[PDB]
Amino acid sequence: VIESRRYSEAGRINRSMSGQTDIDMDKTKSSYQKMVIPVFDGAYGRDFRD
Amino acid sequence: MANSKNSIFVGGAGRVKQTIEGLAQSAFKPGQLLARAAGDAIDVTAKASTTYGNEFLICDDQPQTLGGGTDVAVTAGDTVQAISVLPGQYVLLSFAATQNVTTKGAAVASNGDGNFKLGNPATEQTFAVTEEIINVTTAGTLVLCRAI
Repeated sequence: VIESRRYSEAGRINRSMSGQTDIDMDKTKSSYQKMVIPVFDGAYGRDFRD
Repeated sequence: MANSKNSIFVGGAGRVKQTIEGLAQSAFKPGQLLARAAGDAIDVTAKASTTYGNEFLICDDQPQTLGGGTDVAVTAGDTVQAISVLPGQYVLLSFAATQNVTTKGAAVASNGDGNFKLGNPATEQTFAVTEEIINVTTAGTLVLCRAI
């Protein structure tokens, strides 16, 4: 099983003219989505006298 | 004058201020009590004196490079840079008329017109605490107060 991660989008912004308006923070969450790896095979063969 | 009063935020050498931008509605003077309204506009408070829950929001002086001082009124309909006061800072408020400050440490209430006054701390919200012994007679004088 090959579980892969898929994070989200983030970010709160704020506009200002003086620029000092307590810049404010964020982060990203996560969740996982999984697949599977099976095995395929095949063979062939003849006899000895042939 | 040994007590120069040409900056409305004098509250320590390591404490930075918290700024709340917004639009104007009138032409108020720096050092008065404000209140944000609908849209994104600020003006004078015009609430009652006996109402709690108000935020400590005073009008900072405008920048030097925009024609701003401690007595120059703001231009209407523009961006007014204000100050939200944290507890434990000194700021220059603006009192009303006919009240003398005798003791350092009295309670600073809020008048309904956007100025401050010495009120009884049992029926009004106490904003700050006096820090200068002067007597004022003209409405609009700057008195140092600590915001706790």
